[PDB]
Amino acid sequence: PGFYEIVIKVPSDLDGISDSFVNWVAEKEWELPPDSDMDLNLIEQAPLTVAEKLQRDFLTEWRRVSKAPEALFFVQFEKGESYFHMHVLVETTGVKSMVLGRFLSQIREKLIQRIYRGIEPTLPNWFAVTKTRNGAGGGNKVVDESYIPNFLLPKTQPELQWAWTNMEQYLSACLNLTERKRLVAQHLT
Amino acid sequence: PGFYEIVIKVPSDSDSFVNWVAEKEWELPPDSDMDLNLIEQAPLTVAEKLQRDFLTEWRRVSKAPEALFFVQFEKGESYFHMHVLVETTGVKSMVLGRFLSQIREKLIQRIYRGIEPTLPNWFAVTKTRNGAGGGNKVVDESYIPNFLLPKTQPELQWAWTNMEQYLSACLNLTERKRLVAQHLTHV
Amino acid sequence: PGFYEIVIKVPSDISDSFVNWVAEKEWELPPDSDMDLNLIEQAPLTVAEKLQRDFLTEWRRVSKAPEALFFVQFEKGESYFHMHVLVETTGVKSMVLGRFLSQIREKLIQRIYRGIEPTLPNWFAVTKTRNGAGGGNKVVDESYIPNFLLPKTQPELQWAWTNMEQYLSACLNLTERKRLVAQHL
DNA sequence: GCGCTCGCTCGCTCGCTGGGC
DNA sequence: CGCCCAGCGAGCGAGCGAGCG
Ligand SMILES: [Mn+2]
Ligand SMILES: [Mn+2]
Repeated sequence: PGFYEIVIKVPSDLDGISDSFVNWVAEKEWELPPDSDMDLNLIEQAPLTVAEKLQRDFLTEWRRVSKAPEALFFVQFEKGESYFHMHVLVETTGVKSMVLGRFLSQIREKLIQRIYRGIEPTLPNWFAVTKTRNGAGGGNKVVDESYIPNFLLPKTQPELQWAWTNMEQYLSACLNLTERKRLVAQHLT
Repeated sequence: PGFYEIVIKVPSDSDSFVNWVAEKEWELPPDSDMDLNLIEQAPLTVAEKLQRDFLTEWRRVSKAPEALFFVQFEKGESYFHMHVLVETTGVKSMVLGRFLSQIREKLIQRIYRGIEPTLPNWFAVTKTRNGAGGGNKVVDESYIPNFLLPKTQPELQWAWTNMEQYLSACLNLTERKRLVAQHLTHV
Repeated sequence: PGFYEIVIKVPSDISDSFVNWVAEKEWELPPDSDMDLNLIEQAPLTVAEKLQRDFLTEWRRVSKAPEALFFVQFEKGESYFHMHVLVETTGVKSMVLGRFLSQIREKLIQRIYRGIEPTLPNWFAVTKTRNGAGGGNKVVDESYIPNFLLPKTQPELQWAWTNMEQYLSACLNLTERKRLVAQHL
C-alpha cells in the first residue's frame, strides 16, 4: 500500500480577494476540535482556508481519475522558512506511475481555475510531485506509510499548521501533539 | 564494423518426464573434428535457444536482419557461459540498454517460463570498465581470433556464426588453429 | 564567494592562419588607463575579447547566474598568449563543472574557430588542485587577483576585464594595480 | 609528489506508454 | 481505431576526487 507525494505551495495575498469586502478566504473562522491540544493562535487562518480548498479539491479530482473513492490520504499543511506548503500523500491505487503526470496536470489546471480564478500562481515550483532524484530523469517516488511517522508526525507548532487524513491510525494524530509524540516513539520499534 | 558483447550464463539444469531440454540429441556436422563426448548436451540445448531467440529479437530492434554475429558457448570452472558478439549497426550505444532489457525479458518469458535465473550476473553487456560508469564496449572483428578462436575442448562447447570467414572455424579445431596463426602473420 | 579558474590559450598567427578578422578591429585604451598601446598586440587581443565575451555568455546560461562575478586577464606568456578566466562558482557545483565547460568549449570552437579545433596543446584547461590527474577543481578566493594577477606589468599584461567594482579601475591601470597590491600586503 | 583506482554523480537521451481527441 | 505528444525513467558515461602505494 504505497503513496505518491505532491507538494503544493500556498501564498499570503491571492487574486478577487481583499480585506475591504466579503470573500471566501477571509470569511472562514477555524476552530480546533475538542480533542486537539494545539494552540489556535499559532495557526494562520487565511492560508489555512486556501489550503483546505486546495486539498479538498485535489482529492475530489484524484478520486475521479483514480476511480478509487476511499483512496487513503494524509495531508499536512506547514509554515516554512519561505512559504506555506502542503504535503499531500495519496495512495497509488488506480494510477500507474506512467500516467501520473497527465492526471496531475488536469488536477493542477482545475485548481488554478477554481481556487486561483484562472491566474497561475507566481510562487516558483508551486505544484510538484516528488521524484526519485533531485534532478531531471527520475521516477515518481512511491513512499510507504512509514513516511508519516518519520517525516510528518514530528512537526510541531508553528511549523505544523493543520492536517487531514482518512487513515484510522492517524485520525487522532492530525491535531494532537501528544498523540503525534506517541506514534513517533511507538514507531521506533 | 564493430561489435557489442553480451555474456549470458547458462546453468547445469525434470528427468522423470518429456521436456524440450532433455529430448534433444546433438551431433557434430561431418566437417567438425571435435569430440562429442566432451560436449554437455542439456546446457547446450538451452544455449542454442537463448542465442537463437536473442538474435531474432536483436534483428527486430536493430532493424538489421543479416546483422553479423559470432556466438561461442563455453564451460568455465563455475558456470557455462555464451559470448554473444553482435554488430553495432542500428543500435547506438545510448540505446543498447533499453533494447537488451527487452531481449532479456523475452528470454526469461520464453526459456525460463517467467522466472528470472538465480545465477548472479547472468545477462551482462561488456563495458569499458570493471565497475559502474563506463561505456558499452565496442570490439572489432579481431576479438574473435584473439580471444574466442583459441579456446579448445572442454572449455569450447559450441559456436555459431553468419560470418563467411568463420563458418568453418565454429566446430573445427584445426581451422581455428589456422586462423589464429594466420592472424599473427598479419602482425 | 569563491572562483574557478579556466586558462584559455590563444594563438599568435594575424597570419597566415587565414582568420583575417583579428586584423580588422582597432583598439583604444580608455582615458583613465596609463598603459602603453604599442606593447599591446591587437590581433590576439581581438580574438581574446570574443573568447571571454562568449565564455561568459555561455557561463551565465549554464550557471543560471547572470551578474556572476568575473575577472579576466589576457597575458603574453613565456610560451603562448593566454587568458586567465576567474568566474564565481555560484550555480555550478564542482561535480558538474566539466560537463558544462565542454559545452562552452565546443561553443567557442563553433563560433570563434568556425568548427576547427585549435592545435595549441591543452588550450582550454580548468585549474585543478594537482598538477597530475585525480585532483579536484580548484576554488580560489578573491585574493588570487591581487596576489597573482594584478602584479603583472607590460608586456606580459595585455588587457583585462571585470564586473567587480573594486577592480574596475585596476584592469588597465598600472598605478592602480600597484596600489591594490601594496594595500593587500 | 605522482600515476592510478573505482564507487559515485547527475545533466542528458530517446524509445516507449496510453489518455485524449 | 489510429495519431499525437507530454510524460516517462532506466540507461548513459565523461567527469569526479579521496584514497592508495
Ligand atoms: Mn572467457
Ligand atoms: Mn600565467
